[PDB]
Amino acid sequence: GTSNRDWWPNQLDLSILHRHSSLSDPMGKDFNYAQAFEKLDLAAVKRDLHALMTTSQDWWPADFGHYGGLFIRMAWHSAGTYRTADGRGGAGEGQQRFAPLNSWPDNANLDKARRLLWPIKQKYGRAISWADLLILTGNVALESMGFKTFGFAGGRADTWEPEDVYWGSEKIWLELSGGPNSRYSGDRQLENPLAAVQMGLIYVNPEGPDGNPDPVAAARDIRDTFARMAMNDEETVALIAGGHTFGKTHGAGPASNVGAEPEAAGIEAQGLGWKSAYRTGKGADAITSGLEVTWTTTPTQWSHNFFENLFGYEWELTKSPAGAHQWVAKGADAVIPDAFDPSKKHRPTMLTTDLSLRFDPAYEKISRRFHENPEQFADAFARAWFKLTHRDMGPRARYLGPEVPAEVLLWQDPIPAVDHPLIDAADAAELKAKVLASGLTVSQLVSTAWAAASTFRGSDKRGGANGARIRLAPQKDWEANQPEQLAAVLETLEAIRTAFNGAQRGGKQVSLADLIVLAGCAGVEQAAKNAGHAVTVPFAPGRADASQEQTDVESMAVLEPVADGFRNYLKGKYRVPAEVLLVDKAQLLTLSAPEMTVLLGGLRVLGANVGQSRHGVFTAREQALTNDFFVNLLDMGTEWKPTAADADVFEGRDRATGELKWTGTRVDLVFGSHSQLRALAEVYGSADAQEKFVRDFVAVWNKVMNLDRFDLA
Amino acid sequence: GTSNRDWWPNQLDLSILHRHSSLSDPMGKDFNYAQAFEKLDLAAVKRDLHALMTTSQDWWPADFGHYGGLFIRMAWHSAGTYRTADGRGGAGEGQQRFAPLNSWPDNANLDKARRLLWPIKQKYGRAISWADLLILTGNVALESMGFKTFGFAGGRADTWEPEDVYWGSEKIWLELSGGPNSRYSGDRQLENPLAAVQMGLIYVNPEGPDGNPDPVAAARDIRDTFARMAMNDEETVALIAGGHTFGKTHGAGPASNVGAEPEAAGIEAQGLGWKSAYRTGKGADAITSGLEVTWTTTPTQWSHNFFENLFGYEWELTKSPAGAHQWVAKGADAVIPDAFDPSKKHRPTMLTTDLSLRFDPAYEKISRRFHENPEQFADAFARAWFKLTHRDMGPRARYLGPEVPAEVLLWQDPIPAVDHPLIDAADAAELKAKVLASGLTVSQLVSTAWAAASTFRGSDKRGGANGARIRLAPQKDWEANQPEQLAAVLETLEAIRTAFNGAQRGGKQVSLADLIVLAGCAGVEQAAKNAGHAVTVPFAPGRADASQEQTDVESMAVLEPVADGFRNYLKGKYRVPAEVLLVDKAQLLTLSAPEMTVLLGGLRVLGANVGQSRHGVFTAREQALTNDFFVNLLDMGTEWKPTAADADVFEGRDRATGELKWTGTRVDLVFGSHSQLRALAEVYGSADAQEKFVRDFVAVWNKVMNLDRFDLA
Ligand code: HEM
Ligand code: HEM
Ligand SMILES: [Cl-]
Ligand SMILES: [Cl-]
Ligand code: NA
Ligand code: NA
Repeated sequence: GTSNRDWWPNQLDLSILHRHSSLSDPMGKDFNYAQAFEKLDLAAVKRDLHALMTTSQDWWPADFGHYGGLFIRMAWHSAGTYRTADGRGGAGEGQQRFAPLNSWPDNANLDKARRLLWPIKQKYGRAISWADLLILTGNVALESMGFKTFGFAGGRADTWEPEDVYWGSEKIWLELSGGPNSRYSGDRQLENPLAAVQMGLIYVNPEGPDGNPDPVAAARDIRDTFARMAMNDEETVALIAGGHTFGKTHGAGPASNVGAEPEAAGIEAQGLGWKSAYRTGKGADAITSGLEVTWTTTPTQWSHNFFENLFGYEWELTKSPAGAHQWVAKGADAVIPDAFDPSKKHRPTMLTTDLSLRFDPAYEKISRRFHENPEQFADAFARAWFKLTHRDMGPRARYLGPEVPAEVLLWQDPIPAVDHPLIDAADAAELKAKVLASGLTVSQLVSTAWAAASTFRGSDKRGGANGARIRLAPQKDWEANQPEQLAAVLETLEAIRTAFNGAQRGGKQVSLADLIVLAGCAGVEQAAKNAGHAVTVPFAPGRADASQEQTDVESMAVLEPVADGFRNYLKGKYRVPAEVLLVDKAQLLTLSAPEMTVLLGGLRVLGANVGQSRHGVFTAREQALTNDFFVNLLDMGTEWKPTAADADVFEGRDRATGELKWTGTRVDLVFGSHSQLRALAEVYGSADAQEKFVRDFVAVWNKVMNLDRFDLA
Repeated sequence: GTSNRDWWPNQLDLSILHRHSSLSDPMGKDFNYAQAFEKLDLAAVKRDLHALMTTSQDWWPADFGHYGGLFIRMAWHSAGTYRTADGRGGAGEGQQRFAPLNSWPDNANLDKARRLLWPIKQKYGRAISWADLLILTGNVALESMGFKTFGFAGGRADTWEPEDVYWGSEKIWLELSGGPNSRYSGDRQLENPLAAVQMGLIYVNPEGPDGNPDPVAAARDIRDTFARMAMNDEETVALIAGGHTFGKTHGAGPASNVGAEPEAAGIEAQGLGWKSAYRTGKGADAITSGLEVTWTTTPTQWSHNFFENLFGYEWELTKSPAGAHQWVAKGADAVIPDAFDPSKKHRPTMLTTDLSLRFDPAYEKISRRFHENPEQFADAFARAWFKLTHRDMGPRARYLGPEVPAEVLLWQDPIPAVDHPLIDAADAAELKAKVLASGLTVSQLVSTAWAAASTFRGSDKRGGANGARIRLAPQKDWEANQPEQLAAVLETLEAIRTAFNGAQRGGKQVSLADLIVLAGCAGVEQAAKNAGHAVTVPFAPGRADASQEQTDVESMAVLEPVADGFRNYLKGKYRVPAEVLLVDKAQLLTLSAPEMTVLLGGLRVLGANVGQSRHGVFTAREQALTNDFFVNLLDMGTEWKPTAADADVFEGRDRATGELKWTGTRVDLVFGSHSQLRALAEVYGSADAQEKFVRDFVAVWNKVMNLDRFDLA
């Protein structure tokens, strides 16, 4: 069946803006997962998970009689798709159970792990999500094996279809670099937003870069990919050594024995894959990665044996039974237990990437410190495991249940508690009147609140207006935020705040975070008045101001917009057409196609463009809230052509006279070109639509202002 | 960006079940198009359209100063995608303005036609849909040129994204037959459900079959394609001759002058396409099909000059300026006017397909009759034009506005008016108790109501339980409906009806259509009671009973189910896997993936399978409404394998003992295989789900029972 995607493979794709439809969701529209979880007997779940650890099934027998290692890998893989570039991937939506991740080569036999959890999932139902269960099971496996976790939060709601994530352009699983769709260029530079070295891997190749077993060069890939998953050197070494304190790899025979991944298998496989023709196909005969390594002398118990072995032997390159590169300890005794036969023992072995922890000079110092001070190792691993598995959960207000750690961590972008009465409706009206009497314009008010609130992304629930981080490094210096203009707006708002607060009794005060948003609202109200309409913009107080010391400047840098079509901003020239980047931004903001359309049209006419560009400002009453953008964009009296200087800028000329009327970018004109977007523009550009446009704009504005308000949720 | 579709190109596609999401729709969730349309000043819209017909724009100058011909073609193309096999295509959703239809080669330059209508669309806004406007504009063009139309109904609500229709497998626009993706096999047999001879055409090739200019062979393709669009010989001749009474074709220069279709054009083209480098690129220089034919001496006025010319001359094969085959009248005077230069005149010309009307012997008799009696021609054309443009609108209750024809047509599957008081809630309870006391079983009641209601398709809004046509030819004899069993159920229900009706006062009575549905509701209530649950199934009376004389048996044939996964029924062996045919059926019934899942699971355990098959009946309490289907399907203690006799049947055996537990088809087992469907099955298979399962089943049952109840809209 030939599709639109076949005929027009480069056309913009809007279906990413309608994932999460209530059509695909089997739960009612009223279903609230937080409420269901808050009633779960989490202790009873943990008991059942503890019992499962040593209840082996014959269809996938447990190594050493304990599934703990398999479950820790399962949980680590669930979390470990996360990229800081866009916040996509991670454990927070339980995407491992959907395509493509359910069938990535690095997730081989994790299908079996998930199937082992079905009885517990079934027993507790909607009160524990898959997303939550995968992480909890990891935690319980650590606890069962003697490792004390830092804590656990529930609240990851299940999703019901695959997310549309760009995982790379390769058309071959695991393709080595330098191919026609290479994710690498120059001096081994991995393309943004990717955070893995080959298609279908979590981070790096365990044999070494493109299969070359050099631990020093592997270290480099490790450092790069883990950084792109938010982990520094200390966290990286704690995580790899911590994880590889447990379990084993599986490579008992050649990989050609292993069949179709889950999405390719026959219907009788009932959702599982990688069925193996090698001997029994499972347990002692299991093939997963092709490597055959067991790290420690007690694979089912926490120990300090990983670094004892790593440092205590010299290592020799060898091949697994499947042909994969790995390392064996020179002249060692057979001290490592077999997973199934008590009469067999094996020599200590390591992956190339394990040897990275010793042969990379910066890692070596941390590894040695961990070897000498195992308590520091244990604490760092517990902290990093918590971060890894919670990284995409958003503000602390979303964390549920009785095991949430009390300690506030820098990486959580923490927001101070509010400890004073909030402003009421009379106070809000007063503050808005002061904002308007100060001289701040519609365009300054709208631009500043947009800048503050539009850093939110729904992928990892970072960003937004709460915190007033727009006043701090690095947001106050971002080019998209117009630093000089921003400084002047914030100075006026700070004076308004200080005066209001000094005049109060009873300890009432307004935060700068709330005042930025409230001022934006006054600007939209003023804009509506300029167009002759009476409009009230909703506003919810309660934001607090975070400090500079609560704001990790390096972690904040990935939220910088390099493309924001809502302000007609592009920081440089890119591979990706500007309209593709607009739809990507709309997705992160959680907007539908109609919301994206109304929002952009209104922002153009309010003066939200960076640098006061005229591009797309298709109105003769700028700073008035009208549907002019749509009426003028759709006017057939105007003809459009790319400019000589720049093919991404267009001139719109009167068709009869030739006179220049407007200019726009690709972000502006795609609303007059794409057939679905132009259908949306037509609604808002019709003669009966002025009121609908205002209403719908105010709604989406308010939506964006509240994206991070999980304290109200 | 590599996608799931790239990695697993043959995996089932569920996204067809979630078009029409409220995410993509810009109108509020409360927007009711019928209400908006009913207040439109339709007379004022027709006046504006009338003025438009002679107001030429320089970007697309009007032939002969009159846009009427172009707008007729536009409206005919809007309707003429319709196929009777599935009811897909047609004008009823305004899909011509979306991909792919907006960019089909046969819709070349209809983008200009739609753009000419934007000012009127903009003026009237949401009170007239694009879908309605396209057809109305065709009508007004006919009227302005002296043709009396049969009427017009509004009510086609706009859609906001492309429908996913199978239009064929070719990867090249207009590919000639016999390629690697040939839509032809055998003795020129066109594959179901297609209704055109080449990808991107409306019906046939105007040069002749695969471009061979033989009018006799072309007649064959015409007859075949038109029949697949529900038009017999009489209607076909009326339509082609009627349309070709007006306007002209466009082929002033070689086709290689013409650029990118709209979906491939640059952004500056603002949604138009086919920009031409030939001379001015428009008007006198226009190129559309590459043919250059003007059929009549008054291309802007209704006449009987098409048949005068067809029969009054002999015809010679010739080539247009673009190289296309066409026909010119041997030795005729230049009597046909030029579209732009009053000083030029041309000879009469014809398409190969026009000559079909004369050289096919069956067409010739009709064409002669129409030539001799042009009043008969006019009436036939008006009736056919009404049918063509309304064929997918569904029951007469959906027809809006003041120009709806009063004559009831057999093709409308008409339903008699109700002229008596309806049963009330107490009556419905009494009738249900009588149905259950008669001895009819849960399985008979469910099966019979399913058979009656499930003929509905949302594509053209034909079918459903209204009318009680299940008791008539041909439905009563369809294999899926189990004719002997059906006859026995109907006999009992008719006696119940006769006794209830005879006992009433005051004219109150119950139709057999309503009693079939009500009995099915009693069966579902009894099934819930058998499982230990008291529920009431909603029921809305008001259906009526149509007669055999009001039922066109040949037109009803395309509604026969040859694949009904909901009854585990496949009438023969097909190309298409049975699970693909299930999702196709779900789409026609307007179900989401969750609705499809619940509905199938419930029907299995209620005994709805054809022939009392055990396949998928995964319960030991058949006729009780439980979630047993899902609990047993998902039980990992069972292992499944295809049988030796049949690869499409599977045995489910105890994993430990090998004992046979169940059998099922691909339709049953897909719910345990497909990653998104298994996630849905898990919800309904969980321990907390029995009440959700019953509630959701009752709701989808009721939805299916009411699919054709546009009387209650
Ligand atoms: C550079 C990073 C890493 C690489 C290249 C890597 C590679 C692998 C490979 C190839 C396996 C064998 C899969 C199999 O054949 O069954 C595996 C197993 C495992 N990894 Fe990692 N790993 C990495 C980091 C991690 C981290 C961060 C954790 C957890 C905190 C982790 C925990 C595990 C565990 C528990 C297993 C054993 C599974 C079992 O017993 O079935 N690894 N690792
Ligand atoms: C065998 C069936 C049909 C064939 C092959 C066919 C073919 C065509 C072709 C090739 C053109 C020229 C497109 C261009 O270059 O501008 C055209 C024009 C036209 N056709 Fe048809 N036609 C068919 C049936 C119909 C029917 C059923 C109607 C309406 C009842 C219709 C009405 C028209 C009109 C009005 C035009 C003139 C367009 C203008 O003036 O711009 N045709 N036809
Ligand atoms: Cl994601
Ligand atoms: Cl359709
Ligand atoms: Na994420
Ligand atoms: Na249709």
